[PDB]
Amino acid sequence: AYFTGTANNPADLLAKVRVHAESLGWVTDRASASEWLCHNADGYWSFNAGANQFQMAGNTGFDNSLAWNAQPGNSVQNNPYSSKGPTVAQLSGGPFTRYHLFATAAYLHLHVEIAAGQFRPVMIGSLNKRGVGYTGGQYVCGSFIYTPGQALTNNWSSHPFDGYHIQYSNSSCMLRLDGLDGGPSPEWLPFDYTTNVPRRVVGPGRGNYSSQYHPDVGLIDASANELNSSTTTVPCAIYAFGAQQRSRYVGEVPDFGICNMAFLAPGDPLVVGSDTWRVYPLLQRGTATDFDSTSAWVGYCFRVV
Amino acid sequence: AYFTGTANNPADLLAKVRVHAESLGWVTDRASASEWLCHNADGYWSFNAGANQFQMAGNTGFDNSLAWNAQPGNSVQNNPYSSKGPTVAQLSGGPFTRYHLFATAAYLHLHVEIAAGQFRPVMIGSLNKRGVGYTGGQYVCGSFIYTPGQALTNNWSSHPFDGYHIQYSNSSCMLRLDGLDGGPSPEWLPFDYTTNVPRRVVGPGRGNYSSQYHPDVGLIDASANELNSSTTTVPCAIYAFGAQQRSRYVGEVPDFGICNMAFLAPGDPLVVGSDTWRVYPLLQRGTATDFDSTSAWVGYCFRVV
Amino acid sequence: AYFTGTANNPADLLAKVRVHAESLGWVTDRASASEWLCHNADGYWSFNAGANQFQMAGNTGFDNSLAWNAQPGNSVQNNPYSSKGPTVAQLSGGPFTRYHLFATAAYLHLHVEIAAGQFRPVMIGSLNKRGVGYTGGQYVCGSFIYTPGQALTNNWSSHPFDGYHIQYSNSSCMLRLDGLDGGPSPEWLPFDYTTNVPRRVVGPGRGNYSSQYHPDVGLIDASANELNSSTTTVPCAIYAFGAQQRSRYVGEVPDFGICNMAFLAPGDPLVVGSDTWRVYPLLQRGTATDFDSTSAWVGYCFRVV
Amino acid sequence: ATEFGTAVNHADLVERLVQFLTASPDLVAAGQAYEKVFDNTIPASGTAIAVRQVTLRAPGLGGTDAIYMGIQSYGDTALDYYNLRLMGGTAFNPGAIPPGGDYWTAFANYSPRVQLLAWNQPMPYWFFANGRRFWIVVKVSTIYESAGAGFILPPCPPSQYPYPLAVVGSYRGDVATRWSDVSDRHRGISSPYERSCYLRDPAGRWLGFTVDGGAANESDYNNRTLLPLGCGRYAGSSDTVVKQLRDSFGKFPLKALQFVTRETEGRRYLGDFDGAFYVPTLNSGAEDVIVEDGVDHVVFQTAWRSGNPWLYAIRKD
Amino acid sequence: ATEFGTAVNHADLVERLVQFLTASPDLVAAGQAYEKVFDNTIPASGTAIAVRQVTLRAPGLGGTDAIYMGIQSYGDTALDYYNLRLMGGTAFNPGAIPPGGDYWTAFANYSPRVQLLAWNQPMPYWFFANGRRFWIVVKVSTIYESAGAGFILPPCPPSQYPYPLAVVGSYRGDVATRWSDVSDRHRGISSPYERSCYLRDPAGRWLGFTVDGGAANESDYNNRTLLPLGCGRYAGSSDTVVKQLRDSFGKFPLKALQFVTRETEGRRYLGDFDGAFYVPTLNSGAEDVIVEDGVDHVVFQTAWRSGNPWLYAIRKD
Amino acid sequence: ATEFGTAVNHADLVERLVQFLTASPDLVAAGQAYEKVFDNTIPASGTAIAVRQVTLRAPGLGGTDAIYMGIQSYGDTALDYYNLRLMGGTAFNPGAIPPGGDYWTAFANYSPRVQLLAWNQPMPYWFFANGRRFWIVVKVSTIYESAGAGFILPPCPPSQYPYPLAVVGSYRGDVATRWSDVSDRHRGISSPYERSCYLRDPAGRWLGFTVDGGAANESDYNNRTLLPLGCGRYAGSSDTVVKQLRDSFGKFPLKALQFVTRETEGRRYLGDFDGAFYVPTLNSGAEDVIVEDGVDHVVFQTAWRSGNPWLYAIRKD
Repeated sequence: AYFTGTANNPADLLAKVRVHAESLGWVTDRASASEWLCHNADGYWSFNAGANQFQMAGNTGFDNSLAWNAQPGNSVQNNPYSSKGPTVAQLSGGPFTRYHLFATAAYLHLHVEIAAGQFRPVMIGSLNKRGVGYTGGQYVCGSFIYTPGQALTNNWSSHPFDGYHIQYSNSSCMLRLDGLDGGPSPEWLPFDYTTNVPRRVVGPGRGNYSSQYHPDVGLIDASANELNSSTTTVPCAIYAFGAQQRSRYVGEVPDFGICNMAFLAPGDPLVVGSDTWRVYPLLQRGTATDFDSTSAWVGYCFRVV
Repeated sequence: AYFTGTANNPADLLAKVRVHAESLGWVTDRASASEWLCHNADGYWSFNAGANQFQMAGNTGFDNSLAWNAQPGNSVQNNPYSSKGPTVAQLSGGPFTRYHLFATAAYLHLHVEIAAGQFRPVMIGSLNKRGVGYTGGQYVCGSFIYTPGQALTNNWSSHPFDGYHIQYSNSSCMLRLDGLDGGPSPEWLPFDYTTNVPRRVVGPGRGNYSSQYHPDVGLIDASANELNSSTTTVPCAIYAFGAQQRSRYVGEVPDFGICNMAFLAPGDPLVVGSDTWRVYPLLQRGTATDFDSTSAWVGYCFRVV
Repeated sequence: AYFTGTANNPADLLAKVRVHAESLGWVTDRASASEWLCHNADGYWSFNAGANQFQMAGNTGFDNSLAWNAQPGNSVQNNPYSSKGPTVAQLSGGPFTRYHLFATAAYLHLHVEIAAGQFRPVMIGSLNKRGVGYTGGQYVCGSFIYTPGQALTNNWSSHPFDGYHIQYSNSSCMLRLDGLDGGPSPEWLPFDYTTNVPRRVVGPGRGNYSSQYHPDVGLIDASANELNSSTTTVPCAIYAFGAQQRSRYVGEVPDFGICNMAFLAPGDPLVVGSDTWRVYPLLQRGTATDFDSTSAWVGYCFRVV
Repeated sequence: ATEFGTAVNHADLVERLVQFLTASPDLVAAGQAYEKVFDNTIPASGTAIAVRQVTLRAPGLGGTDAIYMGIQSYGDTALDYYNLRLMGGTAFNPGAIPPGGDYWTAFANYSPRVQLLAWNQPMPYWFFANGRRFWIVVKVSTIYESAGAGFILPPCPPSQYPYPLAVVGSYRGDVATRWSDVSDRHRGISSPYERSCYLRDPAGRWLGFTVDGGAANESDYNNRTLLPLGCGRYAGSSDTVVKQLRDSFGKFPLKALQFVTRETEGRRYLGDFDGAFYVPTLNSGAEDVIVEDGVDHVVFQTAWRSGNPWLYAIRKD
Repeated sequence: ATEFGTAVNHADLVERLVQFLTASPDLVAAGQAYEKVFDNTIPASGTAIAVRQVTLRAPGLGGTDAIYMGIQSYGDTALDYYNLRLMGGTAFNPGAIPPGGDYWTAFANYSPRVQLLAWNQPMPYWFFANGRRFWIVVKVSTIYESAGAGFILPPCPPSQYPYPLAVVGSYRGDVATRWSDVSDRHRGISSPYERSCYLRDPAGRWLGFTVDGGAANESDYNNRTLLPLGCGRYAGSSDTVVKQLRDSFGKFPLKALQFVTRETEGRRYLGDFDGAFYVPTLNSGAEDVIVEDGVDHVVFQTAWRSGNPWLYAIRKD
Repeated sequence: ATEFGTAVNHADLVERLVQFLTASPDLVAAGQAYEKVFDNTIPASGTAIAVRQVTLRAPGLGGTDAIYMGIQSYGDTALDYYNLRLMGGTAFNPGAIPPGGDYWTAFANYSPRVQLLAWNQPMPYWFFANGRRFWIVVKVSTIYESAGAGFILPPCPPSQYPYPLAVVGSYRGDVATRWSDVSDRHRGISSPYERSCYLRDPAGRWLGFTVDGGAANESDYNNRTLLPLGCGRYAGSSDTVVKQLRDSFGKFPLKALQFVTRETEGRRYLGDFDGAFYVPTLNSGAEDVIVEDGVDHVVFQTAWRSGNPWLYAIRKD
């Protein structure tokens, strides 16, 4: 359910998380020291460990003779971008301070403190359908850093579930939505807003950035109560834009929330009801208005069980 | 029906019009060389001939022992003005060039050319109910001139059916409307607009003056057609304002219309259909924009039978 | 007078029109399956049928030993252009939908619907002198298309009687005017406006283009009457520019007019007087402002007898 | 001549309109039915509903007139509208249509288009028609869309002005709009604004009428208006008798709607709306029926607001 | 707890409201009925309709709360309105009323009034009520007036904030307005504007919420709003996802309405509307009923416009 | 139908004009003479010359038309002008004249006035007249004043447009001007500018034509013009063929002058000037006579300049 560990290199994190998944019944179609093709009852995913980063992609079928980025219905070729790039999570060379892993039969969440105050999330799973009838729903998110030393959360940066970024090559997260607007079932919609593509998706990923496009943003800003110092969980609703520019609410992120960390220290819990919450910062602790050099006070909350 | 004559003095006009009325069955309750109290099936009227003007008043009952302006339900005391004055038609000393008289069982219309180009109307009757259920409807109108030599149609002037005038002493026309807003039946509403009195009435009297208050004004301006030189009759609708400032359309002037005399000479007829029309200027012939020294080109049209 | 037919190839059109001309007394100095040297009492013409286009030239004398483009006084060498090219009418490979031919002793007019909505004119004759004493007057006009798929009536295109075109190699029509400004009698003036040559000619050919140089252009735009839906014929006056830049009106196109086809369908007749008119579009039916992809609503009118 | 009903959708609504125009017992018995001279579906619908185009001919009451009208259905699913466009003309020729484009340019002295706003759903509807003019009203929840066209009644003999054609719609047909539009431009017949009512001049030139001025509109139409609701030209106050009009002892006064033009060249009265009048709001509203001299009149209000100056009655006969 | 009907007039409508509040089988059986602590008619009606004043007490679901509400009927025949005013409070004392004046000043920590606009005529009506909050909706032709008041659901224990009273109405109650008002200020619960929704702070000071700014409104409320429809604060474009929201494969998503305040002193989340949500317009409209998890929801739209951002659903239970 | 002479003064010139119109052998023999319906001298001349007012009726060639024209003489000695004003109309009524003022307002659908500029002295003069139109030219030293009025020749049957009346003068008649005026506005028939040529529309509204634009002029007339000299609309250069036109081997080409209107509502061709054409300047000038097909044409030039685009020929028959 909740595991903690350490890793000097990304390969160690990779080995440990596969060990955990296998111990929990996760089905790995093909495994190696650096490359994974795995699946569950919900979807198929493929991962590869680089020297200092992780490459992730979704999948719809399996072929052992195809490369890690060439599986049937892979997101590389079936996406609106002209660049045709897969999901990237840019890590460091290590050693990593620690890693915190949430494992379930339907989703896998990871938060790695690579260095003092430096954190990277890696998210995989399927959105809670909540009774809505749609095929797909599998989401894969990584973390990207623009340039060290300069504004780290600059406009060109992309983040999990992000609603605003400028980049023509790579995406930080992606969501499956099948048969949208009469197209072929395999459709891997990225989180983009400026490409003006007919079909796309959007989320609260950046939190409370000045130009974040989501109507629940104010809730995150207001997630903290000054009168009683109480904090609440805000569902992470995702939105989809179709051909006629007519949006459709698609769902919420399972067991996940976003909040303001103004009055909380990293890891400080606040039990709301019978369920317990673990809160950690996205990238690093800074001030309220430091949207350039850090991730301000946005905090990711996971339900610990 | 249509009579023409001459008179050196107002008394002669008075004698002739009583002779005509009596010949037509009009009932004169009391007659003299200068004072009249008469009535018909519709209402009661009282007239008095001064040296150079006519004094008119409405009535609801008769008393031979009361003065000309003291009959039961007389308009002098039963009107919203503080001044309490009766209807006045300011004429000249004569000799009068001519007079044109329209006589019927329900109304009496007079147009007197006192001098070359100088005309005075005098109107009495009852509005055509047109099926509307209301008590009263008797209207009496005279003509007032502000000052000779200066702007004759100045703002302070008042005219038959006028919709805009400034004066605290006398009125140029008046209309009966009984039981308005729960008041006593005897109510003699004047044509005033600036007194802000709770109950009042308004008409197209001034024609197409800059500050005339009536929505049909544009019709009079447009009463002439340039393409075919055709002229039409515009009903003279009257409006009433009550306590809650909520207006009520009350009716139209029988056998009467207003038009533009731009392309017509005085007395020039234009037969529209089987009925024949006689058109005459209100006060005098001038130009289009002479609203100060004359009555511009407003023309009164009567159906001749 | 008025003939209609079909042709799968230009050679068929050629054979049929020679048959018609011979049946009408036209004198053909030399005939072949593809090349013609013919003449009448007015002038001499030479035609050649290519694979997908017609080559036309004027002539002043005959020599059977000279090529089609080498006759005495041919326009190729006796024109102000440095390129020295003959008249060209660019057709298609067929099959041609239909062809409509007007034949007379003095002129020959042809309008070929090569495909649905695609029309090509070919005009030969002599201008009506109208009593003006000048030698020559023979005009030969063809049709040129710039490039299929792009703006078909682009600026570089040239049309019969055109007043504005950009091209250094070929011309779409040409007019004889002998002895202009003391030069040798053989002079074949082209319809050009931008070459700044001392001697040239201009016509209403393009109709109502934005940069058409002719003072009667507005008539074509106004050729239609909205009030009564009436259409009139506008004479096609031609203008000549001499050495001192002093223009001279030269004449009008016989039995020919230009009009606006906004409220008419192709072939719709409107009999103005005892003479009957046949109207057809120049190139294709489009909208009012489509001067790039089609010939807008310019319609050529011929007097049918 | 009158039909009250509920159409399952816009296509069925147009079908019912044409069936009414051709098979109403009054129309057929008196021989006043219209002729469909054209009916087509040219475009290849993509993310849009099928487009119907119809052109009909009316002969008038006397059988000696020539009236040409055109109707269109145009819709888009992504923006979710199923607009109905209307236009009028004097002549028609399918051969005059240029390649591609549209057919409404083939009309001689073509007029710009007006429209009514609907969608694909059951909608209550009210049709009125006579050999010279047709009126359409649709109840969209609490809103009422209304349009129509036909001949006005000039005060002059028909011999010299045989063709007094007027067209009126709730909004201009040169742009696509969604019927949930709340802007002040979405309004009714009794008060055109921004190209919502056109009338053909005897000279053959179409003139637009607007009850209120507008910078976006061309300057020429500022001088010509519908006087009844345009009393503001001569009055020196915002509040006038017309906005405070109210019934009289239960009697609702019907006031005729009037065309007028006041140009520098000269003046001219053009005529009245046949079967349309102004009526007040207080104590009343739409769907009301009032009987005058044995003739009934229905009430309707404009989409923007239902205030006093935006409420008109239509004769039902 | 729910009643759908048609009241012959405003007085009968108020009578039916009180009869519902005191004799609904659910209310009486569960012992949740309200108590009328005051009922009077103080003024001497002139050219106006009789004025009813009522003050009722609600105990809440648990029977340990104290809720005080006041209702009024105020009408004028000349201007032809029969407005219904509403207010909330914590305490009441008839002896505190000064000579003359009015009784609504006697309320301790009195709040300004809101209202709903009606007139004397048959009107279809929809009442919802629960021991903590009441909602009123009225269908005036194609317009829908709506108002209500009760406790919101804060995320904190009631022990320290026992009194989260909110009041909402279509327009401010400090002025008399005629229901034919077409101004943009006449709007609904989901989008208050110009003093159309008040909420009591735990400090005991009433704060007003508005989804859009206004110069005439006081500066303090510009900072506190209803975020769902107030997405414009953070977005850098007029068109956003919220105005383009639409159903998903026939499933209509219900979005909760949220109070939020963003002051310089500090931030605080206050709670949600109990039984009110936002919903889209396309392919739908008012009077529609949608079933989610066996619980039904009715649809309604605001008087000004029925566009996407002005359309809210109310839980009917 | 034609007279060339020298009038001793303006009054004698007008006398000779009327004597020509009533006693020309062609006019009387063919029964085409005009009728003087009015002749008067209303004003009391102060430091001014006597004012003559005349109104005449023309029946047309066929004897079934009704043409009404008015002429006036107006002069001032101090400023030293003896202007002659002209106007046209359809009806006349001496009783319609208001007290004082003037009689030209009595005309039904009255048109504004034009004029010609002269003085009291021997002046050479050229009159042309036909049952439908009259033309006046006067040689003032090296300047040529010219004016006239009558029916144009539309391309449509007279049955529907019986009244194509046009009036043209050298300068606008709304102001008093001295014939020594050198401004560019003082010009001729072939090129009206600033209200120098009016034409009556079939709708009954007078429209002004100008060959060049002007800010002081109203916007509406900018769209309607005389195309022949108005080639600048479509050409993209100042110098065009029309200004460089010249004779052809001694043959002078006569080009008809054309009315055209290009409005947003629609287009319409109106007709041609009957007996007026454009001609070049080089090697020629005024007083020249050119014979075409046995019909003679006289030449004239405008007061401002005698350049190529300001030189017109009139048919003398």
